[PDB]
Amino acid sequence: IQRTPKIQVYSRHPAENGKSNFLNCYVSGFHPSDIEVDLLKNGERIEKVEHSDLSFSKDWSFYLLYYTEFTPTEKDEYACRVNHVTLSQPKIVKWD
Amino acid sequence: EHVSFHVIQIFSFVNQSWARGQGSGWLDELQTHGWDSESGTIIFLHQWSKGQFSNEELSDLELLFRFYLFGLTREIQDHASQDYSKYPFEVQVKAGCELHSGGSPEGFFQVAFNGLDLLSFQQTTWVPSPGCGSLAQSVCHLLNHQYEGVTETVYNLIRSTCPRFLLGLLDAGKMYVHRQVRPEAWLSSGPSPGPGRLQLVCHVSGFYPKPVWVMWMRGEQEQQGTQLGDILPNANGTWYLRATLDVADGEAAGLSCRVKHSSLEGQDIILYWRGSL
Ligand SMILES: CCCCCCC[C@H](C)CCC[C@H](C)CCC[C@@H](C)CCC[C@H](C)CCC[C@H](C)CCCOP(=O)(O)O
Ligand SMILES: *[C@@H]1O[C@H](CO)[C@@H](O)[C@H](O)[C@H]1NC(C)=O
Ligand SMILES: NCC(=O)NCC(=O)NCC(=O)O
Ligand SMILES: O=S(=O)([O-])CC[NH2+]C1CCCCC1
Ligand SMILES: O=S(=O)([O-])CC[NH2+]C1CCCCC1
Ligand SMILES: O=S(=O)([O-])CC[NH2+]C1CCCCC1
Ligand SMILES: CCCCCCCCCCCC
Ligand SMILES: CCCCCCCCCCCC
Repeated sequence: IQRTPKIQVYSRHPAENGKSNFLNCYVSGFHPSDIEVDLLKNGERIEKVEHSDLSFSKDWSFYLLYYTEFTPTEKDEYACRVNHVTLSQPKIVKWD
Repeated sequence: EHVSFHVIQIFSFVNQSWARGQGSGWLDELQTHGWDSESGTIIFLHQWSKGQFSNEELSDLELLFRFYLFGLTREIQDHASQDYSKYPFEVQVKAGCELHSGGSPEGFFQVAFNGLDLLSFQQTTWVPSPGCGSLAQSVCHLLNHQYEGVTETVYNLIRSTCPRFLLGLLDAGKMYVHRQVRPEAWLSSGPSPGPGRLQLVCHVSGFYPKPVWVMWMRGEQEQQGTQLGDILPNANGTWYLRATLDVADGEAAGLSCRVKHSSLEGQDIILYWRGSL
């Protein structure tokens, strides 16, 4: 049983340029729990992130919430990057 | 209004002599406790995480958990097949209780191995999982036969201690678990459904409790195509929901997102789709 991570990226608040916000990345439905989740700013990893403790659903697949406080600007692209043993390549989901 | 408390454990053996462990306590979907492996102690995540238990009961529980982890590692070594074939592997334990409407407690203690059911604890015996095979039976034989109070301690923990603590938690956390948090909503354009088509997205973020009503509307007519995403967690215990609607270009005008939530007290959030002055 090896299930691949679903990645959902969303902000806590509407994207206002120059206003503080939270970028969430919810990664769920993966197994085994070994995983590399990073929030990216301009393709570079964000160190100042938080994440929930590993948890899992009734089907035993795992889920993690990541979030980082950020200030979106026009030039800055943010993303959530997940590497997993079920992935041939790191999956990168951008934020709108 | 069924409520539940789970202690979960995840541990992965990367090889025969090296394993990672992780543990937490969850009031429904709210994490209330973590575990500090490097002192073997409970992390109380909220002011109220002691949930009406004394420091003595809680430190007894900690001691219990440590004796449990010690026995677990000792036994995993002494009965590991030891061949590199069976590694890496991952065990998940979900133990706890569910309190039903009338007050009837239900205990559970389920284990998975590599994300498949391994065994559970029913009444007073370790039931191996049907779909699984001989590993399940081996572990159940060890737990049913070659142990002492292990099985009875699990019984009391999940049948008596756990509902007691669950209720203490809800009570101590009453101001948190009974709170109301007003969502905010905003509109965006989602991934284009196609040429001449728009994806209207209504984001509702920051509501708690979880029940929420979101619809795209044309006046009072609910748009049938509306899709509700998963209700996603925010940090600090609120929820997020996207309600989306694909519409023809030229049919977007007039559509609005309507949000009802217990915290809004009749005053629904209404946002009209704009996109072009
Ligand atoms: C390295 C990984 C370790 C993970 C350990 C997980 C521990 C959690 C996170 C501690 C916080 C939980 C919270 C304080 C819960 C309160 C304690 C009571 C109310 C729950 C009891 C019921 C529980 C769900 C069962 C857990 C049983 C345990 C896993 C097995 C012990 C039996 O073994 P033993 O023979 O030593 O008695
Ligand atoms: C077991 O895995 C751990 C962690 O990956 C590593 O430190 C250790 O060297 C490994 N032992 C082996 C491969 O025999
Ligand atoms: N760990 C991801 C997740 O689902 N977290 C749930 C959470 O934080 N819930 C807070 C609440 O239910 O009030
Ligand atoms: O900090 S840590 O080294 O990841 C804690 C690991 N202890 C668990 C892993 C082996 C199974 C039972 C206990
Ligand atoms: O009833 S419920 O709100 O969906 C409980 C969900 N809690 C999850 C995390 C802790 C272990 C169980 C799965
Ligand atoms: O509305 S809801 O958020 O889906 C209910 C889930 N349980 C909550 C209330 C009691 C435990 C903390 C979280
Ligand atoms: C503290 C008691 C823990 C007992 C669990 C032991 C599991 C060993 C698995 C061996 C497979 C044959
Ligand atoms: C390869 C060994 C599999 C080990 C499964 C351990 C299950 C632990 C159950 C703990 C109940 C007290």
